[PDB]
Amino acid sequence: QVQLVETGGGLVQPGGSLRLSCAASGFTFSSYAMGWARQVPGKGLEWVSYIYSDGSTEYQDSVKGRFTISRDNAKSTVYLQMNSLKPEDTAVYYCATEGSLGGWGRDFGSWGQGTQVTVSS
Amino acid sequence: NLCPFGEVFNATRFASVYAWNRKRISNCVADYSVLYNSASFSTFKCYGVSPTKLNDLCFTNVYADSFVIRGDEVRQIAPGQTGKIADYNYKLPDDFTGCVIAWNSNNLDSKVGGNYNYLYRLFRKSNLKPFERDISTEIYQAGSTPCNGVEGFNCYFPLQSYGFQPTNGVGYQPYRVVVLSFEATVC
Amino acid sequence: EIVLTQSPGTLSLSPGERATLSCRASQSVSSYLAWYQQKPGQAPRLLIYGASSRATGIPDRFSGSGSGTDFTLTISRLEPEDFAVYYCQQYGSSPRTFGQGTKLEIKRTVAAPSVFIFPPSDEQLKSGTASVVCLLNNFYPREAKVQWKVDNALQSGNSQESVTEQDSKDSTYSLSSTLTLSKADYEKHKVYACEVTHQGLSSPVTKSFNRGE
Amino acid sequence: QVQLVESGGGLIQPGGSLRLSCAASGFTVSSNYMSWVRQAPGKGLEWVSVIYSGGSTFYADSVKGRFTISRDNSKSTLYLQMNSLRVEDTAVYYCARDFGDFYFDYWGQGTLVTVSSASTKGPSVFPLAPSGGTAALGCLVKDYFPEPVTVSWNSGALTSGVHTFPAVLQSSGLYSLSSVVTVPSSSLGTQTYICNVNHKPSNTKVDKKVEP
Ligand SMILES: *[C@@H]1O[C@H](CO)[C@@H](O)[C@H](O)[C@H]1NC(C)=O
Repeated sequence: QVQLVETGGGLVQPGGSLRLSCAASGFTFSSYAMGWARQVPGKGLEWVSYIYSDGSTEYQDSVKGRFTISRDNAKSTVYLQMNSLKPEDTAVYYCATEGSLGGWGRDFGSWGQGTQVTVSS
Repeated sequence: NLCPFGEVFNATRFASVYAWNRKRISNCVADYSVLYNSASFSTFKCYGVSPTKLNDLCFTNVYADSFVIRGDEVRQIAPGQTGKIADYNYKLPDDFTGCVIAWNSNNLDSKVGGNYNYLYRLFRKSNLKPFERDISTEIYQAGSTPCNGVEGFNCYFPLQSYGFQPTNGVGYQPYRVVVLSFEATVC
Repeated sequence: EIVLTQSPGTLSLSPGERATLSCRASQSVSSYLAWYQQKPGQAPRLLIYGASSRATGIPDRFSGSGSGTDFTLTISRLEPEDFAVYYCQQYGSSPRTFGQGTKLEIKRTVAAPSVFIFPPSDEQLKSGTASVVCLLNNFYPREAKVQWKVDNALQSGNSQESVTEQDSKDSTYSLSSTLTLSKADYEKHKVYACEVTHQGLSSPVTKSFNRGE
Repeated sequence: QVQLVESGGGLIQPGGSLRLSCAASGFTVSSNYMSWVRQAPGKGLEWVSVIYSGGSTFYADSVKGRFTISRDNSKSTLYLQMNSLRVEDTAVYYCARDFGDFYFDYWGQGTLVTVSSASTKGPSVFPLAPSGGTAALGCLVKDYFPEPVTVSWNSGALTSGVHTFPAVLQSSGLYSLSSVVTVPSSSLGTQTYICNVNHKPSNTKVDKKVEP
């Protein structure tokens, strides 16, 4: 039904940047909020950035200033600009949507397959 | 007196959905902005109030319900939803005022062979009312003949077990959930 | 949307042998996989659930194996009724989706088709339309290429094929290709030909006729 | 035992409605999950609709907004109401007992639902006339609707070497079919070959002699 495809992951050397994109499907992307999270292998899944339909954003403190979440409703797409990457930031990054429409705050309701980002040496 | 949220969120054992846990919160002060900034809380969404204005309010009585579902079932823990979890395990009312909080717990609650300690109710003749806890283990009578405590044809165990392996997709992974219900006890 | 890719599409075996059908998922469905049998003209029948668990009343020789994204159904000694279509189905993620099927087909020696060509009947030509028919009789394996040539123009996009089910006695197939066209277009050309390519034929066989003979 | 008998299928036009029902014996309809699963001609299986023991209903996206699943425990019946129907929806619809929205342990027999804009038309029969060691002859049953038609040779006497191909659905919206039979060559002037075509929905009966 709802389908979210992430691409853009790959190899970066420390300091480099990376633009992640996620394509949405199966719902009025205009009305739902969007999010980006990441899982470290063996560590709990953690959220990094959130964007509302109103364009209001949240950034989690461990990625503050360096990441930038944005959206293009025209193309049902969300973006995550990762500047100043570190080996702490290597993980599988996931894109997500609200589960339902009511309420106030972060809601990671439906998940993508995920794309791997790896910071090199 | 600071409020015992660490006792709730950071507890060692978590209940299964069908037998969800419910702890009272009273006569305390709590900082919700620290919580809201946790990297763990993929879901932290409130109804009636907004997470931003939680510190400026107070509530007559607060309840913290807690349990473990799987990631793609977290969307059922919300007003007006339907599904196995919302229908037969944990039900929020349509006029719910409170907050739903969920974090991924793949490392604590999964197990390579499968973690079968977490259960949910599969079968029930009718839906749960809001904030109902059904813990019946009675064999489920799917046909006209009684089951007499023995599962078999048309006679099913009402509780099924999650697999919970860490290698499945994120929707299959275990998520811990805490539901704050707000009705002066906690400001 | 978990996609189930069943392989092979057709599986050709004899009674007594063992059959290995595979289903591959586009994402891990853990152990939430089931298998169904469908005999011709009947409804599907649940064979296996939870990847490995045999359904009530399913015989010994059906077994399920695998997990995550890789699954296998195995049939140890085929009785002749076991020759049907088999489906996999996942229930780990919604919506539930099925495989596209594997057909279990009786194997026999290669047999080359008998080719016949039939011109339109005068009765049908008076109707204002013309049907040319090409018949491939009693052949094996099923795979056959029929290719219509109208005055050596390789003709395309106006033919329909139809194939019989495998014969219960000699395990062959038969196939018909019908080339339909207006009486006017039919009268435009002279030589109508049917070219058949099959594994039992050293070289493609052509049957033709001249309009009006 | 468990039995599930579908009904309500038939022919229907694009944009039309149609109610399927499933009589269920051997279990409490209201206590179980139940689904509708359809199969298009020559294709695989597609899940259409489910209803939970508690009454929650869910729908495949291709049918959602147009199909409605319901049940009646007093009557032991499941129902599928199909509105705004399309050619796409042409399939055998199976009623199935659903083990907990996971898999289908008991299936019905199916009811066929064909969506066509065509109307009833009897076939025209034309001879496929013989022209190596054996000769082939036959009959071409063209432009008929609905399914089915039945073909015999010599009123049932000749059955050996007869192939009656499955019908083909052409652009027209009508069906076409062939029946052929192989005979020894020497038998062509010796023996009479009549094919007998029967299309009951138009009361069509045709005995056509086939000659070189
Ligand atoms: C939970 O435990 C972590 C790690 O021990 C700690 O950093 C965090 O502040 C605790 N949170 C609460 C609400 O007790």
